[PDB]
Amino acid sequence: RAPDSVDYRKKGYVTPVKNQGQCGSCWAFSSVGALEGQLKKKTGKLLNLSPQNLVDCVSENDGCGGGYMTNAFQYVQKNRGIDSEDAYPYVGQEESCMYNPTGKAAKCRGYREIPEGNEKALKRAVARVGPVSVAIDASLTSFQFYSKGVYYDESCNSDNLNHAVLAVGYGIQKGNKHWIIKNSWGENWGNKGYILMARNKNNACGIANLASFPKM
Ligand SMILES: CC(C)C[C@H](NC(=O)c1ccc(-c2csc(N3CCN(C)CC3)n2)c(F)c1)C(=O)N1C[C@@H](N)[C@H]2OC[C@H](O)[C@H]21
Ligand SMILES: NC(=O)CN(CC(=O)O)CC(=O)O
Repeated sequence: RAPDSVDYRKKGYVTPVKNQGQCGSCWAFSSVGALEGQLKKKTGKLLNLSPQNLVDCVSENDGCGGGYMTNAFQYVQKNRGIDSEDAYPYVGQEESCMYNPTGKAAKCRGYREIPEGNEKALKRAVARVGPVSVAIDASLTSFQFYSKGVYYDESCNSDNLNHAVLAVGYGIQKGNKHWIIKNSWGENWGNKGYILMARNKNNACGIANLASFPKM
């Protein structure tokens, strides 16, 4: 039976919360979080991978003007690697590609998409695989103003995805089922950079509409 709750933060699969700053790089933070999870599972090592590597080098994406996580995973597979943050640090602006194979810290052998809208399939992937990259509607002030408890707003638009984040678990709080979401807006946002978002409530904020994970 799939567990009632999963929390990758408790098992050492999740790096500290980052700040994307004034750059449309949410997709790169989402991507590296899912890669970091699979790298720890596979090799036993938790380390920061380079979102700047993805911003500068994923030519199917638009760098600081936005991207998709599936394009990030495809790049790491075709490039035969991604650098560590230490080798290729985040500066929050586009520059020409500085990928160096000597800084290589992970590889990718493809990716898988969660069937669109299917919150049970997303739950099974989080339980069996690890942290999963997800897209949400994060446009409401209620989301901006989150501090505690399970986030639900009937005005969230499941059809208008505009933010990429990382699902690092799920569970239930005082009878409210939730997703555990890592954001890239710094530790001073939300609950130390995290938000619990309503689970099995009409696919709230589109959480299962564009979910994916890398294969290693
Ligand atoms: C998973 C999704 C929802 C994430 C979303 N993704 C896109 O919005 C997106 C935008 C652009 C392209 C693209 C790829 S190639 C190209 N262009 C090439 C030629 N030039 C001429 C035009 C642009 N554009 C893309 F793939 C995707 C995103 O990153 N966003 C949404 C924005 N609100 C930003 O805020 C949060 C995040 O920091 C940014
Ligand atoms: N059945 C379990 O141990 C599930 N765990 C979480 C996990 O395994 O990620 C529950 C908890 O830590 O409260």
